[PDB]
Amino acid sequence: ALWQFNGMIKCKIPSSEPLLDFNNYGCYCGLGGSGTPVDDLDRCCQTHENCYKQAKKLDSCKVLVDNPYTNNYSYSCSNNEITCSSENNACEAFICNCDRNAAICFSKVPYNKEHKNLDKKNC
Amino acid sequence: ALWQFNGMIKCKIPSSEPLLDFNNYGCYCGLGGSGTPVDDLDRCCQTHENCYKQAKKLDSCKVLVDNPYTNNYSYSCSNNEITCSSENNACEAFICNCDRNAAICFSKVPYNKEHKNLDKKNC
Ligand SMILES: [Ca+2]
Ligand SMILES: [Ca+2]
Repeated sequence: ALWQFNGMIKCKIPSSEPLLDFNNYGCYCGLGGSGTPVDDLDRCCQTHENCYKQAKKLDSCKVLVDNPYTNNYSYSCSNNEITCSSENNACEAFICNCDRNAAICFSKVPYNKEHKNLDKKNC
Repeated sequence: ALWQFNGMIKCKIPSSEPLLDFNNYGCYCGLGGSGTPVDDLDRCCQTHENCYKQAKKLDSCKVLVDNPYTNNYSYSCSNNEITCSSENNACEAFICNCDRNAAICFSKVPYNKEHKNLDKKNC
């Protein structure tokens, strides 16, 4: 769920408020997204979306009435490391990995303030 | 919460249904408890209770209206290992450790069927 994702990002980037810093960044970070990613951080978001798009094409995921961001799952943050729990059933397990990969991607790429809130006439 | 505890025990003892196998075992496993533990597994439960009793004596724990078994926290089970997440605030962090220690204790002691449901006239 959105909330586990926010914590995963803070697990990796302890100094940020992910809901503020990465929201509406580029053509992909935040709600919706189109066009060509503007940078690599924007590319982490595009991949993240494709991963959620894939989750949706799984017979295991077509049971929960809730969205990937409403689909809670369990993980832990320990020594700045993310671990998706084995108690997660198939679908939750797929979403957890999608969020874990994105959180890690965010922490490995440059963040360009000059792309914050981005004029969506560039996407 | 009770539910995270059940999973922690299954994380360590993959073959059991903790709510069935360890419920009402001895003088301490299950609801309430008094007397002298009947065996070591019963002693894991007594310790577990004392840990919850300690949790209650913490200024951090006197905010949540819910019980230690209603007090959800987050952890993950990975390769039969339990990790209490750093996203847990102080109180949840204390309960998580109490449950983790008990789950591990259960998995290291003998289980005597001859103590299942135990006549509470022996406690
Ligand atoms: Ca998006
Ligand atoms: Ca008890």
